[PDB]
Amino acid sequence: KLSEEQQHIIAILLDAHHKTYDPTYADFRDFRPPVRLSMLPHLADLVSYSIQKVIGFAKMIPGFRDLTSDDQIVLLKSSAIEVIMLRSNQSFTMDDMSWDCGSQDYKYDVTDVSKAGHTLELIEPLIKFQVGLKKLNLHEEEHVLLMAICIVSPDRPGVQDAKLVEAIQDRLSNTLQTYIRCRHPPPGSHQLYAKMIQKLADLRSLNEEHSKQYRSLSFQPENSMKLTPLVLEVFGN
Amino acid sequence: KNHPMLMNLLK
Ligand SMILES: *C(/C=C/C)=C\C(=O)[C@@H](C)[C@H]1CC[C@H]2/C(=C/C=C3C[C@@H](O)C(=C)[C@H](O)C3)CCC[C@]12C
Repeated sequence: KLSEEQQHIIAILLDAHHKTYDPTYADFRDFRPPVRLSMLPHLADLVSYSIQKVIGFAKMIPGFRDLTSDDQIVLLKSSAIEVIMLRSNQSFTMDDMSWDCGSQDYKYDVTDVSKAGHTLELIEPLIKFQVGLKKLNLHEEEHVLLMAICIVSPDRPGVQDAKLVEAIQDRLSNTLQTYIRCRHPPPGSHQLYAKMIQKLADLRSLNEEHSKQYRSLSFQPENSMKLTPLVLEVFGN
Repeated sequence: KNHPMLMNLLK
């Protein structure tokens, strides 16, 4: 049976996501215009925007406030790119293997991601991830839970209070496991939890590749000028 | 530690 507390957690996550995720993408206009490292100014801004939205989602997660701010900081810094990649799935379209944001100018393709400082080494595995995640055909409830579980990870380096961070994660993971069983019908249900957890593992690797690529881009001072200060603080550290 | 903007958004 799905419990009242667990139903509460799903309602909170779904609403927090609606508040932090606009399917219109209206704000995209605020970003520096994309050029088709022509993309980098535009895409750095989108990531900087995405970071802010991820933070707003993270605050809403039940039990996240209980954590020390330092622990809040460590989780967000390490998970930010991963959550942004998970969130992106919503815009990502199988039809063209690209992220569609509503307009041609805001529609993003491997060349565009390449256009702004990223190797295929990152991009080829990332596109595979979006395809595999899309295949899962997750309920919005599942997608929101995965993002939350990803943010609250006990193992992230620098974590002070893993015991608390695991206890918060466990409640979210139990809610997801119970939700799949109670509200997810076979066959889609089949091995659905384990597959979602595998996606978290794929994220870690994607995150690591991003770190090394960002650092290479970061090392050149001129390229670093293109980025936002919030991007420099989080991914730059 | 040296995360001024991220800390402010977290508040
Ligand atoms: C990496 C550079 C390091 C210096 C740059 C980069 O462009 C990499 C990080 C990727 C990560 C995710 C990618 C995209 C995300 C798209 C969206 C669109 C909407 O669904 C949305 C609002 C999400 O928050 C993110 C596609 C473009 C490249 C991208 C930023």
